[PDB]
Formats: sequence, C-alpha cells, structure tokens
Amino acid sequence: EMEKEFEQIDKSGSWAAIYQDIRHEASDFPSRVAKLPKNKNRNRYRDVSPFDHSRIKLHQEDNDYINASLIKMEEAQRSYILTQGPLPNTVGHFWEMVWEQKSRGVVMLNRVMEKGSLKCAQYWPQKEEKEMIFEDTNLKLTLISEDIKSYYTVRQLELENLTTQETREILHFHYTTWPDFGVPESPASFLNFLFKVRESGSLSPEHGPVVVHCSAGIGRSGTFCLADTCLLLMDKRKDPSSVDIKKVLLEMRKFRMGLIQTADQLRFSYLAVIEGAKFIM
Ligand SMILES: O=C(O)c1csc(-c2cccs2)n1
Ligand SMILES: O=C(O)c1csc(-c2cccs2)n1
Repeated sequence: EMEKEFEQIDKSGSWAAIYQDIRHEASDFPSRVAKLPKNKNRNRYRDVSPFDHSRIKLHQEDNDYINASLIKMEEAQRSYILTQGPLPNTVGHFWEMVWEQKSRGVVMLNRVMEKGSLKCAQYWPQKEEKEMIFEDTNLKLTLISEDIKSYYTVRQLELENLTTQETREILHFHYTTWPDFGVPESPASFLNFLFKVRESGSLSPEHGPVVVHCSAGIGRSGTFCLADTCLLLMDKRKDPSSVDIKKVLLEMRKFRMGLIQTADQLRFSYLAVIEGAKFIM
C-alpha cells in the first residue's frame, strides 16, 4: 500500500532518489516535428517538445504543429491533451485544437503572471461584451459567465466556428491558488477542483479529451492527470492497492516528456491520491 510507501520515503527522505529513478527509467522518443526551424516560435521552451508519435496535429494544410500531446490511459478509459500555455502567436492554434478535438473543458493550473514574468497569453475574454476573434483560425470566443471562488474560477465560454456558424459551450476551469514556489501545503483545494472538473462531464468519454495546461504542460499538468487516473484505477480494480503511482507516471511519460518536474510535485501527487482515496474508500 502507497500510504506505507509514503511514510517510508518521507521518514527516509528518499524523494529526490525515487524521482531520479523515474527520470532514468522514463521513455525517450523522437520529437522531430517540434525541432523543425519553422516551428521554433510555436514552442514556449526549447527543451519541452511533444513526441512525434503522440503529438496533436492541427487540421490546417500549411503547418499542422502545436506543442500538445495526447495521453491515452487505456485501462482507466481516460484521455487528456497536455499543452503549453499558449503564446501570443499560438492563441488561434490553441482554440483550433479545442474545436478539432471536440474538447468540452480547458483546465488551467497557472496564473497569467507568476514570479513577475508572463507564463501564458491571455487567451480568453475578460468581459461579456468584448469577444475575441482569431482571424488566423476563423473562430470567435465569448465569455458567457464567470463564477469566481476562493481557490478557482469556472468560466462558461462559447466557441463559434465562423466558417460554419456552429457554436459550442466550453468550460474553463482555472485553479488560481497554486503557489509561485513549491506545491500547496494541503491537497484539499486541488482535490475539490479535480472533483469539480469531473462533475462537469469534461473528463467523460462522450466528449473529446480535456485540454490541461500550465506554463510548459508537464509539472502541474502532470499532477492533475496522474491524480485523476490513479483515483479512477482504485475504483475500477478488484484490489485498489495494486495501483502503483510510479508505474502510472511511467506509462504517462511514454506520451509526453517530463510529467512531474520536481520531487516535491511527486510527493504532492502521492498526498493528493492518498487523501483522495479516503473520499473514494
Ligand atoms: O497576446 C496576444 O497576442 C493575444 C492574447 S489573446 C489574442 C487574440 C485573441 C483574438 C485575436 S488575437 N491575442
Ligand atoms: O442561460 C444561460 O445560462 C445561457 C445563456 S447563453 C448561454 C450559453 C451560450 C453558449 C455557451 S453557454 N447560456
């Protein structure tokens, strides 16, 4: 059982050591499309690239590239698109991907500004009456409603395909209280947030995959998917205690590099799953 494994790594302070074994064991696949010169300004970080085998392709004939990966968790029947915080030049691409993949929900785990730097473009409207048009991708985006709470904000946006006049409801779930440094002290507000995303239907197989991002789409984004998948596997399996976080993380790392950036994020992931299991058991 992971609870016992937690006290062991904690009492022994072996987190950096566990983390390094995961680093060592992690898959490595070509990312040739990311590294093409024409795609240099579509990447926020030069060392964070989608693998070619799992990358999302835009349906635009010119350049099909976006820094986004499909994570398919076969046993849990869960898919996620992990992407970087959009750049000023990729906000159009980001909404094209949401449209093309039939995503219901966008999960945002960062603030637009952290540590006095811009971590993300402002890719959604701030007021009902001031909609955004993405001329490059022929999409219009309108803020319908905004529900601001202590730890997160839920926004009801509407996506309109200007080419076809189809419109769709998109839910934007914005976790606003992740600290600039380290991880939250308690996973309570993060779990509440995750249950709120689940309750919306945004993670359900009726819909395209949820889009999850932070700045790079590997650290906080990783913790989100890892906690969701692990909790679902504990509901699905005959023996809940057969669920090994480390194995789940390594399976997710076949789809996108670097998921969980620090030994602190790994410890927090354990804590979130252990705590979440009490509500589930
Ligand atoms: O920083 C930017 O360039 C930016 C953020 S949102 C946005 C646009 C929405 C619609 C057309 S451009 N641009
Ligand atoms: O009554 C509502 O809640 C309402 C009025 S317009 C609207 C939406 C449009 C597009 C997505 S949600 N909802």
